[PDB]
Amino acid sequence: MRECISIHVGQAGVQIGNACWELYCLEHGIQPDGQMPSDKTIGGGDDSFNTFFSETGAGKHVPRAVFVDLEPTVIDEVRTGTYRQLFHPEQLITGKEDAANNYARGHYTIGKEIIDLVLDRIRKLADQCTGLQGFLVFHSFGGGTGSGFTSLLMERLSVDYGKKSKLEFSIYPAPQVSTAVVEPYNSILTTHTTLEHSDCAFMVDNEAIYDICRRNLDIERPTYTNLNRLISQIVSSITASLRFDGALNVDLTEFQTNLVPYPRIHFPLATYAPVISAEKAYHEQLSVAEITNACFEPANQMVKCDPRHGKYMACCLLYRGDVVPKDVNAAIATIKTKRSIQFVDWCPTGFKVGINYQPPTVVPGGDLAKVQRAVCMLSNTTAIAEAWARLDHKFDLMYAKRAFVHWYVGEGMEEGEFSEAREDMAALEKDYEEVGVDSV
Amino acid sequence: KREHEREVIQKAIEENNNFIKMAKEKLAQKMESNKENREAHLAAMLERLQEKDKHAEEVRKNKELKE
Amino acid sequence: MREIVHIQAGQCGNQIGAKFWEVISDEHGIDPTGSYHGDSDLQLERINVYYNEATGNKYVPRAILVDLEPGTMDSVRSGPFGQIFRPDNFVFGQSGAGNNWAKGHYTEGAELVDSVLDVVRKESESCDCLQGFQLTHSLGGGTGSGMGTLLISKIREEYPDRIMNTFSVMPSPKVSDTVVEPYNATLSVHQLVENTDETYCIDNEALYDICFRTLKLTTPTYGDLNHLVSATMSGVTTCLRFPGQLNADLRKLAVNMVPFPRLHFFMPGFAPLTSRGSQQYRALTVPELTQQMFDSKNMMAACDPRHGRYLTVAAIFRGRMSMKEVDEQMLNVQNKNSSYFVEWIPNNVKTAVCDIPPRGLKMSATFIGNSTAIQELFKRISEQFTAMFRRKAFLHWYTGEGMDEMEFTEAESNMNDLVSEYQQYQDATAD
Ligand SMILES: *[C@H]1[C@@H](C)[C@H]2[C@@H]([C@H](O)[C@H]3[C@H]4[C@H]([C@H](OC(C)=O)[C@H](OC(C)=O)[C@@]32C)[C@]2(C)[C@H](C[C@@H]3O[C@@H]3[C@@H]2OC(C)=O)C(=O)[C@@H]4O)[C@]2(C)[C@@]1(O)OC(=O)[C@@]2(C)O
Ligand SMILES: Nc1nc2c(ncn2[C@@H]2O[C@H](COP(=O)(O)OP(=O)(O)OP(=O)(O)O)[C@@H](O)[C@H]2O)c(=O)[nH]1
Ligand SMILES: Nc1nc2c(ncn2[C@@H]2O[C@H](COP(=O)(O)OP(=O)(O)OP(=O)(O)O)[C@@H](O)[C@H]2O)c(=O)[nH]1
Ligand SMILES: [Ca+2]
Ligand SMILES: [Mg+2]
Ligand SMILES: [Mg+2]
Repeated sequence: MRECISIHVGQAGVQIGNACWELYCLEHGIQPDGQMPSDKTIGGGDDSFNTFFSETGAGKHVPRAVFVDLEPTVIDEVRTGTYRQLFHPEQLITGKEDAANNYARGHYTIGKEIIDLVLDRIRKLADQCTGLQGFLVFHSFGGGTGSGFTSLLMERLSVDYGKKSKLEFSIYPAPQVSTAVVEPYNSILTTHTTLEHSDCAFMVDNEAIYDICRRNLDIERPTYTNLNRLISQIVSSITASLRFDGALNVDLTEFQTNLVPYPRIHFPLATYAPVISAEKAYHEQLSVAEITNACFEPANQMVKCDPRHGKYMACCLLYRGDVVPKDVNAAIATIKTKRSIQFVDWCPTGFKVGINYQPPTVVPGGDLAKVQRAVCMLSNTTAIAEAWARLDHKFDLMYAKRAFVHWYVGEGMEEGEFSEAREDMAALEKDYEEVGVDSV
Repeated sequence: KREHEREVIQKAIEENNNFIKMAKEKLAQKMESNKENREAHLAAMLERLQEKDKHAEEVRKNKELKE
Repeated sequence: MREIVHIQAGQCGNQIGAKFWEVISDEHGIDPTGSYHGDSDLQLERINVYYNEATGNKYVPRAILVDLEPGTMDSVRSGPFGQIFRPDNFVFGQSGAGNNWAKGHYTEGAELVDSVLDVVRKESESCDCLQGFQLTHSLGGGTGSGMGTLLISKIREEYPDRIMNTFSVMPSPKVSDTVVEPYNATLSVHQLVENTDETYCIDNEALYDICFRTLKLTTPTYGDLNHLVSATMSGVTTCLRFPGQLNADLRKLAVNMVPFPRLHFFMPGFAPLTSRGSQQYRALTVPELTQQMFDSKNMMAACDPRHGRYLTVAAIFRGRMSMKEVDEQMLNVQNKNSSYFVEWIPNNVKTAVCDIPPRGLKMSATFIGNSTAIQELFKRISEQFTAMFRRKAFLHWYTGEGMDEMEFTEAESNMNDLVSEYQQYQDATAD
């Protein structure tokens, strides 16, 4: 048991979902038709991969997942694509009219028409769990559905499932691939609304991923496909602790204990390595020391910010592949003596380490070199508040003129909701400032 | 001690229930307030158009009473 | 899919309307009979946005053809692709409005409008999920202007939550010497500012200036003006008609382009615009292409963007080209022309690239700007309006239909407010 249900919301959530589940299948040896020859227990089981996959009597391994979008064309590609046999038709849910990059339409006008159906389908999955751990919710900040519907769903999930854990993978907007001027509005609105209902949220800065694809993989103009394959590797690293077993494989929930010192301070910074092309990986072994060192290069971060000018409240290292504790300990020792790693005075300075022996996997036709060992660092740093600061400033510029606000008001929202949301974000920035101040 | 133990878990239950309750009520309130607002905005739009219809009748009436 | 219902009213509306359908039918591989004879699946992917499917795998434009002049009915039907339109979607009066806005809006056009609504309703009821409407018309005449704006109000009443988009041809003395056109235009703008979500300002002044100066045509026919319009209309609807990320529907476009409800009048633009002599795109580079589309000479509205600021911009590049180069050049333009983009709307310029180029060009760029400089258009009309209204010239044409001169005053005032509002946000600063 300890099942995990994934919910993929809007285009970004769905398309990232595609990449994640394809990768999971390849990591576990699950075919596109759902068959898994190595699984000798037919129709069920309590293996580690069962946290993410249920099983049918016919031997099909089915993602514990729901895909939701307010228009049909993205999910329609799942329905007709390579892994269409993987999902039951009822797991893939679509409306006919999207939120038009408007939080109001995602949370209210359009979202309300489909929310009950979505919850019913999620309930169907939950009732098949013997020990449900919680939910993972994938969505953009900037889209109308990703922002508006997600926050509606999170509110309703808190009612129907209480304090059952809810984690987010949230796509933070970047101008290189953004599709709406109002994405700062949608971002602040959903962040405010979801804050009390989320236990932990992994922000993914599209610009950070964009830069990584350009610099480390020599991709001239990254597409969502490029971005999502990288993002999936990082999500896989984080969930691998749940999907594989091993003596040194520390569960994500245990990292969470360290990562969340106060309820609102639940936004870890993810850093991943190695991201390297096949051309450059050839005849190049990246050691434990090398990939570990790369975790403190801000260019490898999932969110653009500078931890060297902030304070740490936690540092977690999630290794996978050919890695043993001896080498990790040596690597960390070196880093302790050379890097800019200052902790707040109220938390221990020790790094928490987990190791999963299953090696990193890559999708065919991908950009990433297949490597023998990889690492994802999860740190709690005051620096991540930079991301809030940038968004909040963009919000302030437009809202001072009430630009585009009539679109939200026309859908029933009030200016009070905007100022309330913005005030919460101001308080959040203040929170990250306060935790960094020394104790009396 | 047993009494304290009972009071701790009871408090845990009550806080969880209060969180669920308040989340339920706040959402119900928001959806209702939102529906009222949208309905009012659409209603005000249609009323403006109805006034145009009224004005057009008056224009056509004005034409008749000049010939 | 997400259906759009097209309406075309009056001579101008039907002329540019027919050209629009000719151009996009070719792009989608639709022939004048309605049969698909193309090769690319991209052509059929979003065909239902503009086309209904019929028996024998025929594709029929979701188009409604309106005019008080019965003659234009035959003009369309006799033209190329004239046979593709649904017979029952032709709605006709018995005589033109004679450039009388009042006739089109309050009397004779008001007598015909229910017949048009019946056709709208029939088309709309067969939609999986109607997203909105698209009207082509002139503001200078009587039917397209008067009856067209009546239609908008009546449609809005029955479809208040759908998007209303117009392609509005603005009058110019350089093309038409009809003296009442400033009245009809002002009365129309009075309606459009209140009842449309987005309006493309197709300025005959600009169309003439482009043909005369740039393309060096001594005598421009309406056919030559309409080539610019049709090319523009193809460009600004590309994101609606082919698979893509940016502004893929009418509402998303409006949400990206309209920061304030009244300020929804766009300056369209197109590149390349070059004579057959010299360049016909012989190494017009992405940099050159990009600089041209941001120049005054390439705007379909006779306004200088450097006399104002952009609130929002949409740029659509078409053809095979480097997306990296497009990205770099769009950044470059914004960097070097920073003053001309409002600082209090971050990232207000959005860019799309469509692999499918228009007919006869290897690459092109289409421009949609919400510029405060559009006030130059309204000021031009306002000046011409005043010259007439101070003398109450030809005013008996309109009062004769039952109008009051107070409505002229209010229309003039509302358009003047629009100008000062565009000026307000032009002068605004972040600090
Ligand atoms: C008027 C005449 C000016 C029109 C002609 C063609 O249909 C037009 C072609 C168009 C020409 O543009 C040039 C050469 O400057 C021109 O259209 C204009 C000037 O507005 C032509 C000859 C072409 C050649 C275009 C292909 C390519 O994109 C280049 C150019 O368009 C532009 C904007 O540069 C074409 O394929 C057009 O066929 C006529 C017949 C004209 O004689 O009367 C019309 O109705 C016309 C516009 O269709
Ligand atoms: N990394 C990544 N980001 C994406 C992807 N698709 C969209 N985005 C980002 O998500 C934001 C837009 O939100 P979407 O998910 O496309 O919109 P939506 O959730 O479908 O909401 P609506 O379309 O308005 O109903 C932009 O910032 C995009 O850059 C994707 O596949 N991968
Ligand atoms: N660009 C362009 N403008 C046109 C065309 N036809 C007419 N116009 C302009 O439209 C204005 C007159 O409006 P029309 O469309 O001709 O008149 P109408 O809509 O049919 O209304 P009535 O004739 O009065 O019943 C003038 O300013 C013309 O310059 C055209 O084919 N192309
Ligand atoms: Ca099993
Ligand atoms: Mg979407
Ligand atoms: Mg006419």
